[PDB]
Amino acid sequence: SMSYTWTGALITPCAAEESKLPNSLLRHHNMVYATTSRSAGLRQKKVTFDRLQVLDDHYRDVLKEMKAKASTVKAKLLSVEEACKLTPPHSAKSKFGYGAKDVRNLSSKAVNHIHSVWKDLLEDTVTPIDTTIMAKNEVFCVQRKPARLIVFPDLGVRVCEKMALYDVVSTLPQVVMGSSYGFQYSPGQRVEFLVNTWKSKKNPMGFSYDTRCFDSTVTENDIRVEESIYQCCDLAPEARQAIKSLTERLYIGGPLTNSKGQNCGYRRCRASGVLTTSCGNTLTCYLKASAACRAAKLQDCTMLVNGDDLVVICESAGTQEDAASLRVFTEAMTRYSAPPGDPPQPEYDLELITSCSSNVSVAHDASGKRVYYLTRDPTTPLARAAWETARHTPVNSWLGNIIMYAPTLWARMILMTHFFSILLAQEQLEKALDCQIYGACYSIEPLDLPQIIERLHGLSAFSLHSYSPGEINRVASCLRKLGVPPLRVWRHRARSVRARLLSQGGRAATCGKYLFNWAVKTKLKLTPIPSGWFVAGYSGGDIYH
Amino acid sequence: SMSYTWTGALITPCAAEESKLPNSLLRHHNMVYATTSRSAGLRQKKVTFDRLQVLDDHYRDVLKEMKAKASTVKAKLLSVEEACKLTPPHSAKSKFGYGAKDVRNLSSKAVNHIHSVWKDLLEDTVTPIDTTIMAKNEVFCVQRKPARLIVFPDLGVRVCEKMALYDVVSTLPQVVMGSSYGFQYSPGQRVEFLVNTWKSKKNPMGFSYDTRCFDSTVTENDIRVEESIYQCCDLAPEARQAIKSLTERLYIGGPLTNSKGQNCGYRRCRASGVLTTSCGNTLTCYLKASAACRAAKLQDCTMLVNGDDLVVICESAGTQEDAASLRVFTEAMTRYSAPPGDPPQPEYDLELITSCSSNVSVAHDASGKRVYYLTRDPTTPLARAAWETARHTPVNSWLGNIIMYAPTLWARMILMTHFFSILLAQEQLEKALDCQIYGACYSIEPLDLPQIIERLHGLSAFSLHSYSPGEINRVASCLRKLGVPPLRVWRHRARSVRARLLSQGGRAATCGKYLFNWAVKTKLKLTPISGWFVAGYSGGDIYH
Amino acid sequence: SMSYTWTGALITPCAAEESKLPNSLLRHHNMVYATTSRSAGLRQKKVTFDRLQVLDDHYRDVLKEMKAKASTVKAKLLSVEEACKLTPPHSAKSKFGYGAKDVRNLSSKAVNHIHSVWKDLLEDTVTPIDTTIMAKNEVFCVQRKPARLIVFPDLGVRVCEKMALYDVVSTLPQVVMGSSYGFQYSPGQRVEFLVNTWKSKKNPMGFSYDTRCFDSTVTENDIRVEESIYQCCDLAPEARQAIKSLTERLYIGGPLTNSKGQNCGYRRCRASGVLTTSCGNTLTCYLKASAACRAAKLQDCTMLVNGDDLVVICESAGTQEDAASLRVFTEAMTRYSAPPGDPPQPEYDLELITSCSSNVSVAHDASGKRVYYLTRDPTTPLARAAWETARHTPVNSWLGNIIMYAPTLWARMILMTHFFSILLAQEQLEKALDCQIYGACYSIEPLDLPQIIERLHGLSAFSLHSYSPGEINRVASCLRKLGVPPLRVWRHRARSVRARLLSQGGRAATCGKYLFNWAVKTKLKLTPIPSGWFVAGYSGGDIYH
Ligand SMILES: N#C[C@@H](c1ccccc1)N1CCOCC1
Ligand SMILES: N#C[C@H](c1ccccc1)N1CCOCC1
Ligand SMILES: N#C[C@H](c1ccccc1)N1CCOCC1
Repeated sequence: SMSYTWTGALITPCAAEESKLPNSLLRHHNMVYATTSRSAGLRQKKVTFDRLQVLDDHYRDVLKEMKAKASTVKAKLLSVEEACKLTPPHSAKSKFGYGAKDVRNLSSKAVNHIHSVWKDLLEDTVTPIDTTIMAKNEVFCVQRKPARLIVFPDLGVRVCEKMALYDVVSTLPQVVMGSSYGFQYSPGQRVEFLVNTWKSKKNPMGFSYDTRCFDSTVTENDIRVEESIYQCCDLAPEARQAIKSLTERLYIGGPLTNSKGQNCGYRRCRASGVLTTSCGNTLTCYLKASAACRAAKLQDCTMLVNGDDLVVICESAGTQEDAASLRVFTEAMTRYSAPPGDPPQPEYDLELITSCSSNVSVAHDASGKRVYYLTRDPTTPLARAAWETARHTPVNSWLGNIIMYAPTLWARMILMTHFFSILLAQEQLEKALDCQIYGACYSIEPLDLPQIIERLHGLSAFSLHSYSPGEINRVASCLRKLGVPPLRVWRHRARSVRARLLSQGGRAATCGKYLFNWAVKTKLKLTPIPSGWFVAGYSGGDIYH
Repeated sequence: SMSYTWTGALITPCAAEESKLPNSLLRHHNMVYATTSRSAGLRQKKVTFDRLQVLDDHYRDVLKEMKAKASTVKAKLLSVEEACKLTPPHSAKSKFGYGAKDVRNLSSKAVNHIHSVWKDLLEDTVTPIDTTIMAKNEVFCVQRKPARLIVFPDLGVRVCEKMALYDVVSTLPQVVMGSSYGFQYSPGQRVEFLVNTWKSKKNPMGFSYDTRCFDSTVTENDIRVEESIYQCCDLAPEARQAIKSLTERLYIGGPLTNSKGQNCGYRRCRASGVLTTSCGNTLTCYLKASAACRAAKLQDCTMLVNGDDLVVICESAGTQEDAASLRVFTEAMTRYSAPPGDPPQPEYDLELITSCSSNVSVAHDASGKRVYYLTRDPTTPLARAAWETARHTPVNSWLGNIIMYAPTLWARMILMTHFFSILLAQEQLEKALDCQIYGACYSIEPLDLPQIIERLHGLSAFSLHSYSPGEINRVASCLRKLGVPPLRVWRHRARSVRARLLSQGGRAATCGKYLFNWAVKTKLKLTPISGWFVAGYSGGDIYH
Repeated sequence: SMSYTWTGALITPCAAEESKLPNSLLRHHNMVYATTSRSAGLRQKKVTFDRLQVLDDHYRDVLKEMKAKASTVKAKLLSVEEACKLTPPHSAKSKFGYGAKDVRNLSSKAVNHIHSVWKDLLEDTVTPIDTTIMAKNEVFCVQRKPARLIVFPDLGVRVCEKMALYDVVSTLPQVVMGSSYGFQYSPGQRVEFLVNTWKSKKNPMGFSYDTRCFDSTVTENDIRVEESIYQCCDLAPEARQAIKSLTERLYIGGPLTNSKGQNCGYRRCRASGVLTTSCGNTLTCYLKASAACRAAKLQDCTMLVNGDDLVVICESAGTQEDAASLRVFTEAMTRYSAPPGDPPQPEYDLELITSCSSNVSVAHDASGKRVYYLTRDPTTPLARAAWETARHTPVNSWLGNIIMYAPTLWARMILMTHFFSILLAQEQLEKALDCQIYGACYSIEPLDLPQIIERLHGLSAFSLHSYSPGEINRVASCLRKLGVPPLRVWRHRARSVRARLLSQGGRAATCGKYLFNWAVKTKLKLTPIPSGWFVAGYSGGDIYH
């Protein structure tokens, strides 16, 4: 069918939308933009087309294999009270007279409506269910991207999605996909996995495969196959009936409605803003790709999947032959409706493989031993931190990034230094902040950062010191490019923060001592001190813990 | 959405379409025409429109109750062997190099292609499945109907439809609509049920509701709802998959390709020529009508549904209040996408209510006792009868009409006397013949008719004798209109046929003795001597 | 025993080998390639391996039956003069100071040497006879093939083989194998056999069986048994004594000597370039398959064998039951050391069965009567055709293909038109040409094709006109893939050649009249224009008539 059809009504904004940035961090303010509903039209062009999908014997085998694992999963029905407790406090309110705050409180009004929505789900497996369609606001750096289209149903239905399916998507993918299921690895765990599966090959080749607007390429067929996988589980028969109802009334497709209530058209592909999107996209991506591997006769593949993001490490057969089999892979995926964005290429050096906008690099600890850590190009993190420090938002990428990339040269020198300067100047070190980790919202005290980092990365995160050349150049140019002070300047700033932190004692002094030992010259001795976080992807799924 | 979209390509025939008749039976040959593909555009016009559909609590309540019943129903997957055996010997061949004969014979080629269609049905629940669109050649009398459009898929698909849904459509409607499922009634049992439910009311009113081109009014929503009722059954897991997939790729709509292989357009409404049409149409009618009854506050409603055909008998609230309530019933049925053709009218006389082109009337048996029988206007039967005698057709509507209308003045005196005459004059009494009964093709030996008619109608079918005045006139009027000899001539022809038959002894002598006892003058004292009326299968490509 | 063992010395070329085309016929010149010695190593990997062979009662029953049939056969020794006459004029020279030209001229130096090779064969039944190993230069279209490994003995030995065994391989296979011996059929007779035996089954099923590099799977045992089948015949005493010597000293194996005189290794399987290779392979293949049929319990098997190529046609026992008996069949062939390449599949459509790279299809003649004929995918003949026009070969596969496939849509419109146009351009219509029919080399005058075709295929061949949808589409997509112009262009090109041919009168007129009556619109009433070619197979046996 067609991924989308449009009525003509605009995708409309909920309020203002600031396209630009109103400085101690970065001087080239004109390189940072937010996407807006103004670029919506362009996105609608890039994301709408017909979908011709040709399956083959490889697709069916993998699927059979996947169904066999899915059949050993038992999963439970979440109560109204449990599914309420999972809704964020600022989730988008219902059009039926209650908000997320009512839900969280178990108000008998919300709860009665949730009951009613579930009962209709049980009673009617046909009528499409309404979604809202909005354009995302994300900050990026110049050299432009159109806004991405978020699509999601009413809060009533989302609490119902939780009840039917939260336990399935928290549990199944890991079993179905084993070590290929990305969202079970902390950053350190993901480096240990990739590094070890690299050295396990006689002669390793790796590639990341970029799919071209993946949610568009997900066919309604893909989504029923995904349902049959869910249905293999040992389910309660009432969950079984809402999982059917949901996939046919919501996941497969539906109408699109803008913020002003007008009808914008119709979707017959993946909505980003529903509970099954991460799990669904992950499964679908691993299915097609496993098959593409088999089609291209690739040797001893190990895969790692996170939603629409795929990496494959395998046994090379030579540069000529690798490059050719990679094009055979690409056809396989195309035939499966997962065509290429940037066409994929063989890498023979782990460091240069990018997956989940991240890559492996090495550095050394206090004792000199080489340590491998996860990193990324810091442009977007810096840009967003700049945006975050200028315009107050209730979402904190900087903090997520400090947690996720704590060992990195840039997170420690720039991000840690910068914001600990702000919190200290504003007397708000104590105050909890909300950050995203695998699409899930957690409330986090910035003063706990030392424990958190020790726990996810070991003490070495506090003492890494001979970063690789290619990493050091990456960061330096990013800094020159953005107009952020060179690294010598942040060392001097960090010493200032470290000292101010130490004078406050306790948790505050432990941040200074640990997060900033890299800046002192004479190091102190850093000793041990004294998480269902890295288990499953929930991005798009309206989750809070 | 639009029931049909047309590309502009014509609807094409396979062959020569006779339209006019090329005299024993009727003399006014120019009154009888046969529909052809020349009339198709006029039909295309009538059957293509937008459907605005809107449901309410009544609809929804009735659906809940319907599902509850379906849930009590086990149904099983037919094997390829069982499904092959159900295929008519003369069913349109597959475009994949085999025919019904190959199917019927378990040709491993036919069987292996069926296995391949089944497997694709399982992997793929979205790609529309190709149908072929044809204009129907039906025969009529004047005062002019344009051809109906038959729409159907390839034989491979059809066998898969049987594997998946033959047990459901043969079993689900009766459980779900109890006394309303019309196809559980032989013609004698249909009459009994109408008469008793009429007599059981304190003060009865009735109406039949003519839906304007029902097939086109069936929305893609209606067809999915039907699919969801089926799924309430306890079904094998491979059946469940083949049903959804069949409904999404076939039932719900898909491309229309003519006989020359060109795209005519796209369908988003009921297909006339699939296994589920009768069942679907019946359920979908029962659902809309049951709720419409509630919307109109109809007291003590009893209903009879045969696909798109509907009859309601209920308690009267007074003349005035009935008409008003009928108009409410119509309003509802319109919201639900079943606007009327001829708007419904209240009737206080059962013998004036028409349903499945038929009506109850009354006659008296040997003893004097009054018996109720089903009749109709004989115009179309006599038309097709004459057409069947001039041009050899593989279908025999005369036999079916003798079977379904054995007790009628017109079938007894004309159809029996005419064709038993012809059969005699060609030494073909032994030869089995193919006739349709609730859409299914059965082979029947005409010499068996006495045992069959007794079983289906009773001994009294061989001695009904004081037909109502209205009935006698309709028959006689129609005789004058069509130019077919009056009933006194047929009486004479019958004594002659009866004699010849009596002289052959055997089964032939029993036909003589029983089928034409009406004609003798001095009667003989007549003494005594299946699984046919259980479910509907028009469109379904079915044989036993 | 290892099919081959290798010293390490390479397989080397005689002249320098083209691998690429230097366009009237096809634009996509980079899709056409020739195999060269560059790929000898890739082949070497594929064809060298160990043979576990195990036999059973079914194998023995069938061998017994075979020897009984062969015991009814007489066969005579060929004179030297007879044997010399069968030697093609461009057959590789002897390394004992004479050539094929000398052989054909009955020179006393050649004849004296042939007597001495014979005298030594009679006396010595053990000393392995020298062979020469070479890489074959065959043309193909992409979608890569390593070259095949042609291996052959000295010309002296070859003339001796013809003396001993020519009469035997020309006559024995037929008697032994009966209706199964494939090389006894014209292409039209093969078509009639496949068709009639298909229609002779109540409920038919067929399969072809591809054997993983058959020459390599032939064990020394097989080649000895094969020998013992020959010894059943009534044979002159010296025929017997030479047949044993040849089978122990040359057929069983022996050393491999490259074109430079070095030792490449040693062979313990079938040699492609000896006289008994067609007859042996056909027997061995027939013997194993006949037994496997019985192992699998196939009902009413009708078998057709051409060397390593096998098709079986039998009564279907149902689909699951059919699928299973092939697996049983495959297991048996494997025990017997003839494992599969592509595993066999059941087929219920005669036109979808390929055998000898060919399938049956249907057209209609002058009268509209339906008529059966033999065809193939034209990709490979089109490719070899391109090549034979761009570069001068002494082997004209285009002429082979016109004779073999006169009735075909693609042969008539493209091969006929195209080559008759070139012969016309170059004033060479009168000039005899060498072509290979069943591996025997014939010199054929191209103006004789209208008689040759009438005899071999009937007048229907000159007027077939409603080729099946499947056959039309295969020919169409091949034109596109290969870049050859569409059939409308060949119609017009054919009318031109047809006119020019009619103007010359004589036999040139007759070709234009008949061969091209398809391009004319108003046709001529074609009427009758006023062989020992399809008896046995000699592919590999150095044979000329
Ligand atoms: N940073 C970050 C996370 C991530 C964040 C949000 C959604 C999905 C992933 N990222 C690193 C670990 O592997 C996955 C990619
Ligand atoms: N009542 C009833 C049946 C019937 C038969 C077939 C389809 C629907 C109804 N009856 C009317 C028309 O044909 C024969 C007599
Ligand atoms: N059947 C047959 C022959 C054949 C010829 C030569 C060797 C084996 C088989 N066929 C395919 C290849 O050449 C011409 C047509």
